[PDB]
Amino acid sequence: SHTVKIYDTCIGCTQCVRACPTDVLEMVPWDGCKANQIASAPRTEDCVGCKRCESACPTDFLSVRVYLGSETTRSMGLAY
Amino acid sequence: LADVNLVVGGCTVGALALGRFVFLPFHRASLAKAGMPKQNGMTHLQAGDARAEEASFILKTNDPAGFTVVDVMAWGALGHAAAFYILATSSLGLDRNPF
Amino acid sequence: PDVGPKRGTQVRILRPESYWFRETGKVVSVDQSGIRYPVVVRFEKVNYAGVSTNNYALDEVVAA
Amino acid sequence: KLFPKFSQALAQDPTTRRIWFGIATAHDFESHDGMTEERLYQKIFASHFGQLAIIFLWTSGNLFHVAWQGNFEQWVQDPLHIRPIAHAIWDPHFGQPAVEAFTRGGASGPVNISTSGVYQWWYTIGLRTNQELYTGSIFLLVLAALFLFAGWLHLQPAFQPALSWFKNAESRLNHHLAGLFGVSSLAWTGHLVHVAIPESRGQHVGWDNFLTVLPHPAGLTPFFTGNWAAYAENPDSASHVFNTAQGSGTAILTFLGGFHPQTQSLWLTDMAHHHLAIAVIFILAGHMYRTIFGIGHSMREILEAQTPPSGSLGAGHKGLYDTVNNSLHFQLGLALASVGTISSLVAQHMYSLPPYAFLAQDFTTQAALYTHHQYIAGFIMCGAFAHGAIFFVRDYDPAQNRGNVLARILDHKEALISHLSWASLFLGFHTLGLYVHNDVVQAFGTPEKQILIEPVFAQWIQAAHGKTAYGFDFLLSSATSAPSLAGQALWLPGWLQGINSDANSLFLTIGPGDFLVHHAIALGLHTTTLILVKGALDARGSKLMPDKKDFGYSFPCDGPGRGGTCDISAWDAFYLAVFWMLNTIGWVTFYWHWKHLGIWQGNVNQFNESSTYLMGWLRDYLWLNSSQLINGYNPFGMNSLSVWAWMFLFGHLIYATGFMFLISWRGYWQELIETLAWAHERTPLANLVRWRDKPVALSIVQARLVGLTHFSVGYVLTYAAFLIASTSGKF
Amino acid sequence: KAGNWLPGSETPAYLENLPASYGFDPLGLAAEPASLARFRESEVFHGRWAMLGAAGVLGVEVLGYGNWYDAPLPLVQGGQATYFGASVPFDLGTLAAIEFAAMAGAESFRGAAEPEKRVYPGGAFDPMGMSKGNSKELKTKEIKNGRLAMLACLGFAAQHAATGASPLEALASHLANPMAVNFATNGVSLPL
Amino acid sequence: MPIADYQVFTALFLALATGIFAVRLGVALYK
Amino acid sequence: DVAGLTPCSESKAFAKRKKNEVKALNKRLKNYEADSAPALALKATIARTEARFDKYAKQGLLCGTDGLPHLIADPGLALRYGHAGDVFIPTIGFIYFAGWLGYAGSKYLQAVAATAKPIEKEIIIDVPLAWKLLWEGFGWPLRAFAEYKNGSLMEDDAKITVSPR
Amino acid sequence: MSAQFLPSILVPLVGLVFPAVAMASMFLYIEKEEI
Ligand code: CLA
Ligand code: CLA
Ligand code: CLA
Ligand code: CLA
Ligand code: CLA
Ligand code: CLA
Ligand code: CLA
Ligand SMILES: CC1=C(/C=C/C(C)=C/C=C/C(C)=C/C=C/C=C(C)/C=C/C=C(C)/C=C/C2=C(C)CCCC2(C)C)C(C)(C)CCC1
Ligand code: SF4
Repeated sequence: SHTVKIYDTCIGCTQCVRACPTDVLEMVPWDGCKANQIASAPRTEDCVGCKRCESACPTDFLSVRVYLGSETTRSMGLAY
Repeated sequence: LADVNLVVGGCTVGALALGRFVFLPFHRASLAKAGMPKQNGMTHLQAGDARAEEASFILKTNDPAGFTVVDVMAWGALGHAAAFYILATSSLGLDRNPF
Repeated sequence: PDVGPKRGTQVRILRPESYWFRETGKVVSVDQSGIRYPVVVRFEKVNYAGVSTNNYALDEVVAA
Repeated sequence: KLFPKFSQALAQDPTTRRIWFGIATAHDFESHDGMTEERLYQKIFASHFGQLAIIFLWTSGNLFHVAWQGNFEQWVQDPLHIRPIAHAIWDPHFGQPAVEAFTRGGASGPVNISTSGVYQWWYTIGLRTNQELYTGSIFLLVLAALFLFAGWLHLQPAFQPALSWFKNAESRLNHHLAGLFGVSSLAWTGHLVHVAIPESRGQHVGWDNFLTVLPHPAGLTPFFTGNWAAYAENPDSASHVFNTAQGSGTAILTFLGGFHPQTQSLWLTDMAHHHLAIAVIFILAGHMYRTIFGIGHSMREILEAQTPPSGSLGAGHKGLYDTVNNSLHFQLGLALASVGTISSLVAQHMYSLPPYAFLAQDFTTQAALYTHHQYIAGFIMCGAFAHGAIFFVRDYDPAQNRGNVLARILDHKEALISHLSWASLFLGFHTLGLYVHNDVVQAFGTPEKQILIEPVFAQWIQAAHGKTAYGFDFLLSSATSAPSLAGQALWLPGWLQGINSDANSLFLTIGPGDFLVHHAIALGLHTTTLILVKGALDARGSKLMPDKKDFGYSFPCDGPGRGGTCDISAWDAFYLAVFWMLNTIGWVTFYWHWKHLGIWQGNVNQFNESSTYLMGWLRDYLWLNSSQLINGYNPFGMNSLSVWAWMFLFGHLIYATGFMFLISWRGYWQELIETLAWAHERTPLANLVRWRDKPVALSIVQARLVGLTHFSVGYVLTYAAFLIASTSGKF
Repeated sequence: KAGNWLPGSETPAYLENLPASYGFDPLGLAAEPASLARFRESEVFHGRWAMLGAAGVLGVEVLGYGNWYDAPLPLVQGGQATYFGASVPFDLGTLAAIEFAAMAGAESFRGAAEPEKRVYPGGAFDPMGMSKGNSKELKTKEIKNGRLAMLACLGFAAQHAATGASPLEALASHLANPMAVNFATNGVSLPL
Repeated sequence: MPIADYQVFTALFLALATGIFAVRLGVALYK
Repeated sequence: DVAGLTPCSESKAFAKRKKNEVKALNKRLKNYEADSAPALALKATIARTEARFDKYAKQGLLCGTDGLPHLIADPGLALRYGHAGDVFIPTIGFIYFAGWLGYAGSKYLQAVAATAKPIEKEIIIDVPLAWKLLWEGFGWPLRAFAEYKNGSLMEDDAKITVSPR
Repeated sequence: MSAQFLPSILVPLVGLVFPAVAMASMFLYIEKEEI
């Protein structure tokens, strides 16, 4: 239950969506960049908070931005 | 150290006359510039502190120059403080002079 | 006609949230399509992520 | 799973975190769900009532225990040859030898010897018997009950005050300056004159006969006739015996200065006159602001006119009134800064100018009181800066505070941080370098190659106060100068007599060792301030995290990206600065303790020669003075200092434990706990018991808090044990 | 302007139309208009008070009635200060009170007036009708004499605080042998 | 003259009453 | 005397310390043939100690209650008492040498910044250029004051990057 | 001192009875599930 947002500085490089290990980020058609694609975070219920997505964004400042918040079993990464 | 009566009475009457005749224009000008205190742009009364409502016995007086009773009390307090400074200091008999 | 700064000129960054705020960089291209940020600027010095190329708009890329 | 009633986010947590964070966020009302400004202010007001009830109950408990289990009546007769008793000990683990070893100050059973100095205070203010202590305890118990009832009363919608009542700052300042400060000290003067002064001269004045005793033989006529000097006619003789009537005198408002020869404390008439002057001044100051009577000041207009021309300050203080008034963390930081600095003031004055009878005579009490108030002040200063950081993260509005001194000081924060960095680097480099140089040249058997700078500036200031030891002959040390001629008939006789005598702590002599230690103190203050100021200013955002205010005051990190962002929040700046505050206050207390331990034994030379190199500190202070402390219990028995030896090792254990949380981080522990969870769900006879909360390792910020709390508690306990056992052992 | 205190130099532009202006403002204390207006009023009033003060300090000594420093001493440690050789039957308390009342009245009337009438109020303060015939020149003379008298009063204070003499006594002492009893010979002004 | 037993008992009883006031205020704050 | 400190050449404790330290070294001597390498080393050490104690007494350093030299860190109160070699003169000497090294480094940075690979000329120093600038750094007071009076020493903050407040 | 028996009763109350009861009540309340 972390709040993942994607801002318009995105250039659609697909790095953030290959980085994510839990499939929270996705590519959708867009038009505000040359690649004509932007990222989106529909499955944000699955966000663990690893910030691998945020560590792969080349834009300055970062386009994918994670805000850790409420903790659930999915967010806390509990196998037991 | 010569008559509490004369010094305190003369000092208080002089201070009253000095705050009614001499310092009153500047006092009123500064009071008009300052005005009632405001929080976030509104007086404490508008914000909801109905105890910050201005006392009614000062808004309208009968002194032709607007000298209210609270002004009288402030100026009399200053006069008594100065008079008792005079008394208590003249009562001492020690060399404070740095010479 | 061509829009924005010329290719190869030096510009001063004016985005307050950028690593190179108030520092100079050379334009390597300006896209003409209609992107929000078409100006592409190259700096000598890298940022914390190790990159040196960034895209800026046109109101925040004062030349010279 | 509904314990955190105030936080729905934490209630739904399926783990043990819900408990931990559910405790640590119980008082942050602004973060609670469904919270309005009105409700916040009302809840805060009631919490303050609860706090005063706690304080009154604590002081009533002290009084009751001294009256019940203490030897106050015995201590009054022989204030110098009796050890004040705190409370009795009832512990069923004690062996017989410990019961033997803890029966001390004449009591029938094992007891604790008080190091709080409350005996001296109550003795000085007029309390002589235990019935008076019991009466005070009962009165304070009732008073705490009354404050509790008021706190409940004002939580009620019939009596709940509106929010605009709380923000009324002019009326609150008027009443706190004139009423809470002025009239309270006026009444303290009334007590001193009516009770403490006559009880200091053998006469008994109590509730029974205070209306039949004249505090002055010509009562109230000099006061109303202006003949005020008649209240300082014959003061206390230099041969006065406290508590008795041997050369007592009739003056009630004297201004002698200096010390009482027997008690080695301030004259009581001096303090009575002090509080009279303070009362008059504070009442006058309390008539400054405007309420509802059409006179006074509007603080907003004062702030709006403190804008210098030429625009050196920018918009001046435009918008500071609303900024302070609206933000409760700004007010809390200001109050904490003031209270902490005043705690340091209390510590620094009460040893050089002891105010209580037969204080300073007792040595463990002096050290205990000084170290206590110094540590309290250090913690309060860290809190003031933490709440400044919280103000910036939470309640700072750039649009309202645009162009005022707050915006201008945020504008050039890099200058501030870089110059604090330079000052701290300089002080550290050079103080360490001089210490190491002295230490090496001493190690090679040539102590004459030592760099021993003389503190000529501090020695010069000491000489300006009348200390005729450095031959400066400057201001008050020149019996011919204007300040000397002015005070030579009022206060200067006693003051100069006290300052020029080496029998007290009033302005100790200082050499090169004092120079080195003061520069160590300067390094500590500057580095602690660097950490705190940097974390307060670099709290709305850095170059590394330009949107930090979007995350709040406390958060773990920002992932391992951009090189790594551990300890990036402002809370982590407070965390890192707590260590430096501990270290700096430790230096201050080490310096004070060694200086005075040399003073009290007459051996000033040990400090004056051994304090210029660090092995002198390690050997002639820590190692030498720890002999009696660590010998409290040993295979040959134990003595009264066994409790302090156990506490010494206990503090060592706590501090060493805190390193575990400080060094190891959440990630080894999570896997370890998770293997343990596999072990428990999976073993016979224990599958019948399952956890209601999923056991998870402590969070990152929580673990930092836990390690820091252990560190601080261990630090405090270890030094307190060493101090008490090293001072009470020798004296 | 007429003058330039540092001949080869450039003067601030806000100091031109003012009477007795020399461009003397190396600290930029008049960079703002309202500040400069207040400073101009204060300079003129200070000049007047210091002319009166310097005239008094010189005229109590040239007339022969003690120096300015020892004039208030007799009022303390005794009483009845002397004027022209006479003796006022007033103590320090009544002197302070009467001065406070009179000065309060006078300077409260002055302070409540218009900006220009706070510094150059002819009216009844120019009985000899001299403000006419272009007072600009007269204002310059007043300002320059005031500057000289202000510097003289500060000189009285400092010379008495350093050598402990009296104005005419210091004058005579310096005149007797200037090359060896100037300010460079006392042990105060020069820390040598 | 040490304080008598009845004084100790009166003090303890009044402390119990004060504790009752305290618990009332505490539950008011929890609300 | 400047603050209750008698000159070490007068202080009895200073001479007593001299005596005791020399006596310790003599006791160490009384174990070797006065012609062996250890004996020569001990004799040289004693000569060095005596020279140091005489040198300190000659220069008029101030000794305290104990026999240890003290220093004065106030210009004026050290210049009118003949003790400017304690802190003021070494202050000048340091400030000069520190400024020399700092100015040499600063000018080397500004000289290699305007090259092809400035990040390369910091890990592989150009020794002739470094040595030339190290020689030019000796006049650093002159050149630095020239650049301050010129305004070319410093940079206006409108061009230095800052954090987002 | 007076009432020598009183500590022997009050100390176990506050160091054993009160802590156990308070901890039991607190652990029941934090797990009350519906307050
Ligand atoms: C005469 C009127 C009056 C008085 C007496 C008080 C008194 C008090 N108010 Mg209050 N208040 C008032 C008017 C008044 N108020 C008005 C008109 C308003 C509306 C504008 C408010 C609004 C208000 C609020 C919102 C709050 C208070 C609070 C408090 C309490 C302050 C906390 C405290 O006890 O520390 C006491 C402080 C001192 C005694 C001064 C200490 C001086 C320094 C720190 C130390 C110096 C002393 C000395 C060196 C120490 C040596 C002693 C040692 C030997 C033991 C206090 C009892 C707070 C509170 O606690 O809630 C109950 C609080 O929240 N007031
Ligand atoms: C607020 C503290 C306080 C209180 C409650 C008292 C109370 C008392 N004093 Mg005392 N006193 C005090 C402070 C105080 N005093 C101080 C600070 C000093 C000087 C250091 C003295 C010196 C003193 C002397 C020398 C004598 C007393 C005496 C007395 C008793 C006779 C009543 C009286 O004085 O005549 C009545 C008072 C008046 C007619 C005028 C007083 C009104 C004043 C000027 C203004 C009141 C405003 C004030 C700020 C209100 C504060 C509120 C506060 C009381 C809660 C009385 C029980 C006399 C006595 O008989 O001993 C038993 C006695 O001779 N006092
Ligand atoms: C008038 C004093 C005062 C007040 C009213 C507040 C009020 C507040 N502070 Mg604060 N603070 C203060 C002083 C004060 N502080 C000081 C002096 C410091 C320096 C240490 C701090 C540092 C500080 C920080 C870093 C933070 C706050 C926060 C807060 C807010 C929430 C508090 C909370 O989370 O509760 C919870 C209370 C606890 C978790 C208690 C923790 C346990 C303590 C620290 C140690 C226990 C060990 C124990 C003593 C050992 C027993 C001894 C024995 C074994 C030997 C709150 C509005 C928080 C905040 O504002 O959120 C942004 C925040 O993060 N404060
Ligand atoms: C003995 C332990 C220790 C020491 C020596 C220091 C020293 C220092 N701390 Mg630190 N600190 C410590 C513990 C320590 N800390 C702990 C436990 C914490 C909690 C985590 C902190 C948290 C902390 C913070 C948050 C900050 C500091 C800062 C600083 C620097 C302050 C500036 C200064 O004083 O300049 C003096 C310099 C010295 C004393 C270093 C000595 C110089 C060396 C020894 C000379 C080199 C000789 C030789 C060539 C060495 C190499 C030989 C080898 C390679 C063979 C300083 C270097 C502040 C800072 O960064 O400064 C701007 C900073 O903000 N500290
Ligand atoms: C004095 C400081 C201290 C202490 C007490 C501990 C203690 C412990 N560490 Mg630790 N550690 C420390 C410092 C310390 N460490 C530091 C500085 C680091 C950084 C390198 C680490 C890094 C570290 C790692 C990586 C690991 C540990 C582990 C452990 C646990 C191993 C289990 C054990 O030892 O058996 C028993 C525990 C004790 C003997 C502790 C003392 C308790 C007393 C003797 C008995 C308890 C009864 C008590 C007194 C009664 C309760 C009182 C009541 C009021 C509650 C243990 C609790 C390991 C672990 O988690 O388990 C395998 C683990 O892998 N530590
Ligand atoms: C020639 C290079 C150079 C220069 C001109 C400066 C200049 C400055 N530094 Mg800096 N610094 C340097 C190198 C340099 N530094 C290096 C290599 C480091 C990494 C250790 C630092 C780390 C550093 C810190 C942490 C701080 C400064 C600060 C400062 C300022 C305060 C002055 C000071 O005492 O700093 C102190 C100097 C040091 C701590 C170390 C100096 C390093 C050596 C001695 C110099 C390097 C010379 C170079 C290797 C030789 C090249 C010669 C050429 C011929 C090849 C100042 C403007 C302070 C500041 O913030 O400004 C107020 C500050 O806190 N510096
Ligand atoms: C808050 C101050 C305070 C403190 C720290 C102590 C501490 C202590 N008391 Mg004591 N007590 C106090 C106030 C205090 N008391 C007051 C005001 C009274 C008057 C009624 C008493 C009457 C009293 C008696 C008769 C006895 C003790 C005893 C003891 C000792 C054992 C504790 C115990 O089991 O007794 C239990 C204590 C009580 C039953 C009543 C104390 C109630 C206080 C006010 C609690 C206040 C709560 C506190 C402020 C907030 C902390 C949070 C907490 C609720 C979790 C212990 C050292 C016993 C002893 O002598 O041991 C040898 C003993 O028999 N006390
Ligand atoms: C962060 C922050 C904050 C906080 C801050 C702080 C905490 C501060 C502080 C600080 C401090 C804590 C300070 C202190 C101070 C003090 C001072 C500065 C002083 C002084 C004094 C003087 C000057 C003196 C004088 C004198 C002398 C010399 C001696 C004798 C007497 C006399 C008086 C004469 C706030 C929120 C607010 C804001 C924002 C953020
Ligand atoms: S190590 Fe811990 S604190 Fe550091 S970046 Fe990784 S998760 Fe954050």
